[PDB]
Amino acid sequence: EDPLYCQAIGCPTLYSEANLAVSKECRDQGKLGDDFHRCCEEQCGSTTPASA
Repeated sequence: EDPLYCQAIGCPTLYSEANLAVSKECRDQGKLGDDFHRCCEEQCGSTTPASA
């Protein structure tokens, strides 16, 4: 009916090709609750290379 995908501040916009890959990972985890924010900010888009 209505596909639930991410639309966060930095991360790719809702109807972009890169969004389907990152938003589908967060949609599969859980269902409807907390996940989406911490999974769309943790898996956002362009990650910076840094070994902590």
